[PDB]
Amino acid sequence: GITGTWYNQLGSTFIVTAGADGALTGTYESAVGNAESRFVLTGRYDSAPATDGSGTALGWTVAWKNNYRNAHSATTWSGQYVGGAEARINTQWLLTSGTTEANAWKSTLVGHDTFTKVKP
Amino acid sequence: GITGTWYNQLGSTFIVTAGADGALTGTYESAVGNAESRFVLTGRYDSAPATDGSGTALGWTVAWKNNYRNAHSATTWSGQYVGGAEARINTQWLLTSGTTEANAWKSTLVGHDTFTKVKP
Amino acid sequence: GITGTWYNQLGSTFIVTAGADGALTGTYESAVGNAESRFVLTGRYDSAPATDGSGTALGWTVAWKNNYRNAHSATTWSGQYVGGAEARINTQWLLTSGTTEANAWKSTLVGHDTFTKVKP
Amino acid sequence: GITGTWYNQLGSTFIVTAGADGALTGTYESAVGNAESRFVLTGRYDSAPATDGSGTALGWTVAWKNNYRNAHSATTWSGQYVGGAEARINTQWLLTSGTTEANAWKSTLVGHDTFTKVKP
Ligand SMILES: [Cl-]
Ligand SMILES: [Cl-]
Ligand SMILES: [Cl-]
Ligand SMILES: [Cl-]
Repeated sequence: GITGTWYNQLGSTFIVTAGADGALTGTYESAVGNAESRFVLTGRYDSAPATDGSGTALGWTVAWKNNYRNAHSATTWSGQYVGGAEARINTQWLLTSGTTEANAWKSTLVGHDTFTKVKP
Repeated sequence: GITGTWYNQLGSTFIVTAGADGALTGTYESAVGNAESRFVLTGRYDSAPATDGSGTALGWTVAWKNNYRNAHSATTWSGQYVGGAEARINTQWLLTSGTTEANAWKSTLVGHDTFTKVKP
Repeated sequence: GITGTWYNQLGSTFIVTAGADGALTGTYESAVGNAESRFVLTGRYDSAPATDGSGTALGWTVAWKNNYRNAHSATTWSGQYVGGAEARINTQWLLTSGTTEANAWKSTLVGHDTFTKVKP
Repeated sequence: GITGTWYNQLGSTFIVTAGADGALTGTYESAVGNAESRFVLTGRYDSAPATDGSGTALGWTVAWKNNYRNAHSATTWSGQYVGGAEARINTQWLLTSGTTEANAWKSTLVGHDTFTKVKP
């Protein structure tokens, strides 16, 4: 249920393959339709989730370096997949930039993204 | 500078290899000296960081499933590596458990870890 | 624009007064229509926000103790008010429980709430 | 045990009064010894905590507006007080700036502070 394409509510999209034993691998495109905005992502998921209706825990990282861009930063998304009609991956994220020590206190942004199988 | 073993301040340790083009791969052991507490981790880092003194952005995920344990949960660490004498990886983390929809609001813990090359 | 009643998307509601010089005071009801679920809240807001279209920064705390309940915990909401038609207070929150030292690492939940002037 | 002066590990300090029924009121000084860096804070704490060794949950907000400064932003600290020799208030914080809608995704920084009764 995880393998495939997902869209957040703001114009990003990623493509992921969920390996049989817990690997996540794919590509994150921060601006739909812009190939210069595609970055590697890698992560993990629970490959034997509960069968009681609960979601499937997962996480992934994108370091914002590709051939076109280096933001000197990385985002991690932590969340759960919820299957069915209206499947979704509900996440909260942390975006850390490399900083000097004086600026470390402002290194890390927090937010949330809801991913769906259809565009907003 | 990232490749190798790191210890948080509370008794965990991980081992990571930083690939030339941004891959992080390794193992996270949640309780030092307990092999049943070793889990796969995967992530990304900025493989061309700034040279102005700033840290190197990175992130990784551990899904808490191995042959001995399934917590139906995953932690992502987001942070930066700071090299030199007293090298450290300073992070903030998100731990999401798979939940029912009614319990989703309590799915995700937040915290921080400081990793060093020597044990606390 | 802040003074008044707000509803999150999940069944809570609060009532706030925004004082002229930055005070927030009011009541948070975690379950709409249940008076046993009303708790004091107090906080602050920027009483001279930018006039360029940007939101108004604010935050508040509820300690989850009233005459009916003590969860030994407190939530802080940090966010911004955005006025107009479809006014909203967009927030992220931290819920810390009192814990033993051994359990401190799991003391704090994170999430988000969007408040509107009309019920979901 | 909460009433009094506390210092984070980076050069801030605040002064708080813990009211008998859960109020926190005081002043936060972001740069020790600089009176232009003093801002109102208000919050809540659990005024009947557990007696089993667990910490006392609390939170507070500072909106970063005073007579000298307006950063158009507010920080909330969520945490717990732990008494005894080496008393501490262990916190995680969210700092939200007022932003345009386009920039909302980058509105909120996250971090942590440990407060002690003695300066670092
Ligand atoms: Cl796999
Ligand atoms: Cl690589
Ligand atoms: Cl006021
Ligand atoms: Cl009081």
